[PDB]
Amino acid sequence: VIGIVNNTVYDPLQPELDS
Amino acid sequence: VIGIVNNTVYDPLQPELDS
Amino acid sequence: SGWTFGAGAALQIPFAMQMAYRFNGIGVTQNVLYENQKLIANQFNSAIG
Ligand SMILES: *[C@@H]1O[C@H](CO)[C@@H](O[C@@H]2O[C@H](CO)[C@@H](O)[C@H](O)[C@H]2NC(C)=O)[C@H](O)[C@H]1NC(C)=O
Ligand SMILES: *[C@@H]1O[C@H](CO)[C@@H](O[C@@H]2O[C@H](CO)[C@@H](O)[C@H](O)[C@H]2NC(C)=O)[C@H](O)[C@H]1NC(C)=O
Ligand SMILES: *[C@@H]1O[C@H](CO)[C@@H](O[C@@H]2O[C@H](CO)[C@@H](O)[C@H](O)[C@H]2NC(C)=O)[C@H](O)[C@H]1NC(C)=O
Ligand SMILES: *[C@@H]1O[C@H](CO)[C@@H](O[C@@H]2O[C@H](CO)[C@@H](O)[C@H](O)[C@H]2NC(C)=O)[C@H](O)[C@H]1NC(C)=O
Ligand SMILES: *[C@@H]1O[C@H](CO)[C@@H](O[C@@H]2O[C@H](CO)[C@@H](O)[C@H](O)[C@H]2NC(C)=O)[C@H](O)[C@H]1NC(C)=O
Repeated sequence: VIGIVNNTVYDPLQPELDS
Repeated sequence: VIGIVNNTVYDPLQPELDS
Repeated sequence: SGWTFGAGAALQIPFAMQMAYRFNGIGVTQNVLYENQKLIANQFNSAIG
């Protein structure tokens, strides 16, 4: 992809499945 | 359903929530 | 081939799958057609008759 940007893609499950 | 086929439907959560 | 032959090369597709496409086209989930395949076919046949 031309124009792609570095950023975080949050995940709703990860903090939850830890609990 | 006429034509239905036996196969596996993968689940992304199952291996993860085990961790 | 459904509607594909109008746009380019005709790509074959089973007719019930094409009817499921078209059921999607009007806002009804395709499971409705797959579960009422025989009733729908009979209704179409009687309508043609
Ligand atoms: C969009 O175009 C601009 C130029 O108008 C690009 O900016 C240049 O980027 C190159 C390297 O990518 C630099 O060497 C130039 O000095 C930049 N020009 C200026 C004056 O900023 C920009 O990177 C392009 N971005 C996209 C998304 O295509
Ligand atoms: C996004 O981050 C990656 C690293 O995860 C960058 O890739 C690096 O690019 C720098 C500079 O070109 C190199 O010094 C590193 O060795 C690279 N690392 C890897 C793992 O590829 C990438 O350039 C970043 N992109 C943007 C647009 O910031
Ligand atoms: C599509 O139609 C073909 C027939 O052309 C079906 O193939 C037959 O399947 C039955 C199973 O009851 C066999 O007894 C026949 O011998 C098969 N015919 C041949 C020559 O292969 C096929 O099962 C049908 N599939 C669907 C999705 O309707
Ligand atoms: C899909 O698998 C099921 C089993 O989970 C099959 O149902 C079996 O069918 C065989 C042969 O008709 C019987 O011997 C078994 O007793 C049935 N078991 C159950 C639980 O129903 C089904 O036929 C398979 N379908 C396809 C298309 O392979
Ligand atoms: C939905 O409406 C259709 C009308 O086409 C019903 O189909 C008829 O059902 C009656 C009673 O079983 C039969 O006597 C007719 O011969 C059927 N017509 C056809 C063309 O098959 C269908 O049963 C209704 N289904 C529901 C969910 O009410």
